Amino acid sequence: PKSKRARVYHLTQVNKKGREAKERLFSNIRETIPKYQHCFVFSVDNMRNNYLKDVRHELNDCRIFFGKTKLMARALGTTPEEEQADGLHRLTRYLTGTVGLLFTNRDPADIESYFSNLSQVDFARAGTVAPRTVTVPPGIVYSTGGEVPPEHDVPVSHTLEPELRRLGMPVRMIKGKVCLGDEKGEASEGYTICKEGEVLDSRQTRLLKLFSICLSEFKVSLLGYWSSASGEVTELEAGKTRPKR
Amino acid sequence: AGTINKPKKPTSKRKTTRLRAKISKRAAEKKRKERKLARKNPEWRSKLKKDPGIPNLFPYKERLLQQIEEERIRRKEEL
Amino acid sequence: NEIKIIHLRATGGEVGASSALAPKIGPLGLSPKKVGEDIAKATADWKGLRVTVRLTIQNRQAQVSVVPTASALIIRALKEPPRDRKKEKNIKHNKSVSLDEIIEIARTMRFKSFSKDLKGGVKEILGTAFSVGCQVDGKSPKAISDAIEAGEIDIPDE
Amino acid sequence: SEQCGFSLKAQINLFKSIKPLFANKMVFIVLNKMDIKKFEELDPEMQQEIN
Amino acid sequence: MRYIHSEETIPVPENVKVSIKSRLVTVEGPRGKLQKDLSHIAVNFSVVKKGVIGLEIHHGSRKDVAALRTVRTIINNMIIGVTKGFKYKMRYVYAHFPINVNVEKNAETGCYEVEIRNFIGEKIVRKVVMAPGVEVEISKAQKDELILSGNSLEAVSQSAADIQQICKVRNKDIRKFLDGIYVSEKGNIV
Amino acid sequence: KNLGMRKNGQVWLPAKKAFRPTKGLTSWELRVKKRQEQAAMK
Amino acid sequence: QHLARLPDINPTTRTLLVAGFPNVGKSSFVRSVTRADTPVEPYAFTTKSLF
Amino acid sequence: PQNEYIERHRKLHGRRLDAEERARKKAAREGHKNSENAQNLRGLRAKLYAKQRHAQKIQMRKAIKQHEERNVPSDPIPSYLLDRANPTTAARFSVPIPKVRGISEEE
Amino acid sequence: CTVRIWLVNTGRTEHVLSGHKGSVSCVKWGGTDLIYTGSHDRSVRVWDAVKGTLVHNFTAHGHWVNHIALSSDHVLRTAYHDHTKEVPGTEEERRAKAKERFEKAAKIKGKVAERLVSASDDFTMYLWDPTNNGSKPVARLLGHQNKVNHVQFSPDGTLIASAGWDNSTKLWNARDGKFIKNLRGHVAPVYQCAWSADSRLVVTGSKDCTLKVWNVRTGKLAMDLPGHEDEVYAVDWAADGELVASGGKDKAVRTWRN
Amino acid sequence: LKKHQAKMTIEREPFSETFGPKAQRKRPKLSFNTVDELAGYSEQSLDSYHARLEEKKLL
RNA sequence: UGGAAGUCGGAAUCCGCUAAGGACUGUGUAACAACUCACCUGCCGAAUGUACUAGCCCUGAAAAUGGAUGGCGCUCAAGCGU
Ligand SMILES: [Mg+2]
Repeated sequence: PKSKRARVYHLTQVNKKGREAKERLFSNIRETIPKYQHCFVFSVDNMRNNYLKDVRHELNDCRIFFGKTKLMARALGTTPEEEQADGLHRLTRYLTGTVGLLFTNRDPADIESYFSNLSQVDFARAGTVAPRTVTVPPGIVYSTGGEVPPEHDVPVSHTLEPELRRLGMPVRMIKGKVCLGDEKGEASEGYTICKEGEVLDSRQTRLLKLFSICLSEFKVSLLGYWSSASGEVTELEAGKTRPKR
Repeated sequence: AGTINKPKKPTSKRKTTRLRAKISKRAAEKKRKERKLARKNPEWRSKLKKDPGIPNLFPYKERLLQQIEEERIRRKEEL
Repeated sequence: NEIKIIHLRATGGEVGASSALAPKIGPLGLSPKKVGEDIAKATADWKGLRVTVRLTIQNRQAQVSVVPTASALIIRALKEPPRDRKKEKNIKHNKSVSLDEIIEIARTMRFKSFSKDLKGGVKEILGTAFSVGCQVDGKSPKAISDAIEAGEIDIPDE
Repeated sequence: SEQCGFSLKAQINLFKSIKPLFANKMVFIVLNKMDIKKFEELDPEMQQEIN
Repeated sequence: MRYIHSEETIPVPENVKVSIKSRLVTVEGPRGKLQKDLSHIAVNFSVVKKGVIGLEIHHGSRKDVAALRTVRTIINNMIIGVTKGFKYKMRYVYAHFPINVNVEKNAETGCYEVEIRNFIGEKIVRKVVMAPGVEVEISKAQKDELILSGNSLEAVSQSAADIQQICKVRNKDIRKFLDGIYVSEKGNIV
Repeated sequence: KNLGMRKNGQVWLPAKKAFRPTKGLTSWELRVKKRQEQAAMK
Repeated sequence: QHLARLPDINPTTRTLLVAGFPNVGKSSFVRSVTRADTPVEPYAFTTKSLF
Repeated sequence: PQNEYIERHRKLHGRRLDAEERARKKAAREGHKNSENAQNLRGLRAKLYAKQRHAQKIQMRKAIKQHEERNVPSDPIPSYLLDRANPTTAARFSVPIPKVRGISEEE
Repeated sequence: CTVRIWLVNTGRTEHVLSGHKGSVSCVKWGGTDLIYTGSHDRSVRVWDAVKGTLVHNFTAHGHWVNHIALSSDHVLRTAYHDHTKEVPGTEEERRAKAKERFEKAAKIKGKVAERLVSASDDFTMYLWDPTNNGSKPVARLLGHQNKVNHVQFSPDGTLIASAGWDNSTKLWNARDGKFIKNLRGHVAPVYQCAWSADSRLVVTGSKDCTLKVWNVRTGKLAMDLPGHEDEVYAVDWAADGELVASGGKDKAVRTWRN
Repeated sequence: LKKHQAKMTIEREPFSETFGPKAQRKRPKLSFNTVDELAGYSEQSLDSYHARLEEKKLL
């Protein structure tokens, strides 16, 4: 096969991880297992998940693992022969999709209360349902796209105009300002980014993120926890509903 | 290029006797010169060439290595 | 009654830090002379050092504060001789600072640190000091960081 | 109005320093930004210095 | 290496009729009817499943096996054209001289015709004739926009390319003279 | 409908699969066994 | 390239030379009185060449 | 126009609406174009192209080797001779060239 | 680009002098506890060494500063040791003898004023009096046709000797910096020069494998010293004038006597 | 000195650090130190420019 | 440095949180912002990637009247290897 795509060589500092990262994750989980009384499994599905840094900073006494799902499952032990502790294989059935492990010494009611009172407004990802209709008004395009009043808003940067055109907004540059149609807002209707009830695609979510419009929330759903003293797993509300494997 | 619509002068593949004889003489002179240079060559050469070995995709390379171990052990026991 | 927060970089003991600040605080109704005077009064502790100044603006008056940064704290703890900024340039911070002072700087910077403990905080301060170019205890901050990992040096907890 | 980021004293000192270049020439000091601050609103000793 | 058997599958929607005879593929749907002659490519067509068309190559080389993906994509594009259609939105922009675009339909030939005037003040009238089956309309929602819609993706995209290439700026700095008609959006009618 | 964006803008293009004309000749478990045997041989 | 983009200044003609500190309205005055396209921005040293 | 007027025009009005995608498509076509140039150029132009491509390949391989090996004077001279451009500096009374080609008197 | 001050007893750095943009090629320590540095950034700097602070910065040279020399280096090298071959009994008497030798060598018009000559790669020297003239040089020493490698005051402070890459050693007045005479005879660039204790003779060691002893009052080649098989890198004359030591690329020390 | 001034200036400042996209030159080289010296220098320069002009006109 | 916040430069290039993220790969700003790459996670699904070697093919330099595998012509050959 002489006709082939030429692989780019990256002259960058960070290399691929490989098997040693998997072994390090194995060792970290197997060394944090005996130190903690409870192990929660939590799910964050179709979310940006950059607030897990804030979650880790708030729960400084706890250990949070957010690695590969199958790697964490093999670290815990899928079968009772290979499990590290008594009953962790009963916890491994929750590990499907985007999951995380939470080793803690706090009270389970305290953990549930914290993750029930945790509230955060986050940008929507593709596939979510739009809660409301967003429309950029005609005229000068501002930074927020009409969410705040234009008197309190600032004009959008002129470097975003090719990106808006690529994402589908029919904007144009007038004397250094990005405008939708005419500078006086004539001969052009407003641009509807999304409609209510419409499943958002990545183009629409990128437009909403560039206009700083948040249409989702960051929720951490606890599926179930394992106690070292009892040796059994307790099923929670999201655990009874979510599929298992 | 506009080769199809306006081709240029063809390149003849028909040889001439003079060029054939000259090429044969130069080939003979070159092989004699290579023999002389190989004789006079001061480049180091090993007594035993580097053998490439057994290919990895040969499915019985493991059994060949077993046979080599067994033969060397038998030769050491006999000697 | 809206509160606005403006972060800028200023040199201690200089009034000219308002030169790049006046075009944006002018429409806000702030007097650049008194803003620079307040900035100099807040940064009189930090003479000759590039520090971060926070301005809190509400009802057209500004309250000044100095946000502590690891680089400024390390350079202040180096205790270099006083110098003229305009005449003496291309200096190097090559003096020595003690590990106890490093731990105190880490305790000061704990409000910004995301690390779990003072060991990680002291290691961050040691990395910042290594970037600055100074020595710790007459040795390299990288070497002392490696010693803290290997366990020869004990960092107190809290 | 000193919204340029530089003091009126600094502006007058710059004018006095570059005054020797203005020999055999025609000098007009234009006070700009009169919509912000008028000349009558100044300190009278500033006004005396400009005068 | 000659591969003994290779195959591809094309699903067909419920409201779509496909008829293949002598590698002449006819696809009919709600929006119309399209034809394509694929007799230049060696392929065996079959009905492997209800609503699935199978494409087979026997004792073919890597090139012959790879051609089946192109055949699959071509037939899928015909199916998408007769089901949802194809739509290209173009924008014309100008600095000083406003570009005048007039769209008419020739009654004798049945094709649309686009006339472009005042391109950078030029006195010539540019005339571009669309492929049959392609409709051009001046948009009313947006400013200075044409919409080209049809069932044939190749015809729609080629008509857009002809309109784009007829307004070429010559012997001027293209960093400074930004005038022209460009394809701004590609998608489906439905 | 498709949620991701295609780089060249041809949104009608189907979700293509990898061009593997030799797909299906050998199974995964047999290849794992051959991996183990080749590692031991090496 | 810089010489090709240099402006043409006649040194022996009628000339109004505008000078001062940054951010005092020099480019605004020149834009008001002439047709020259010099930028007006609130930061210092917006104008980095002779216009 | 004066000073950086093309940059000012790019700030005020942008570029052509198809410039980014056409540049991306041309950069994507560079591989086919380079293969076509390698297989279709003729004569001295082809020879210079092949030599200059050989030089590019050698330089690229050196750069890749240096990026792999990122994670791993000779003669004693005094202080006043340091940081200067110094030479590398590497019975039978025979000359270096004992025998050359003889020249006949008609030559 | 730094100069570090060490305490010898503890090995600890007391001050770091930084501010140079190039390598600091030469450092001297005067008797007023001022440290003089010359660097490859075309600069000669004076520092107060008690405070570790920059007092003066001269940027008159056009290329690398190769060497600097003080008017009192001969007595600062030897302290209280002199021709009497006897030392004072106590440390206070030794320090007083060293201070009075330094003051006698450094008096200019009745006051102690150290003079500094800087030899650079811009084919020139500069003469500085920071006490009386400050940042204005006393004179610019011109006349070398190539880079000047070494420069040295005479022990009596009346003459300045400079060795150049133009195969020559030149003599200058140490007061006003005017050119006096040229010592010609080397055929390769002259690397080092050294004065005798009585300021009659200067020995120059060059790249041409030789040392040459010059009588400066007659301006003539007094003695020629061949014997080195390669280039000469270091030349010293003893403080009592008994011996001359030379060393270089031939890996052997050569001591020369009368 | 004249045979080496050009090489000396190039060694002191290379061409790429003087003008171009990667230039680091911030302070120019001036034949005057003060404003009074600049005024006198400009007057002498105008006189010399004029005198060269009449000499070229006469030639 | 007038300004320089990874991205005009010079030199250093460490630590935390880590699943992983360079004292930064490019676009960008006056400077910021913003975007992007390295790296990581989720979806999918079974074979791939790099570098060399051997065959055949193209290029690897050509002038001047119109012409030559001997000519027609030949393409799973009427070419090449056995
Ligand atoms: Mg301005």
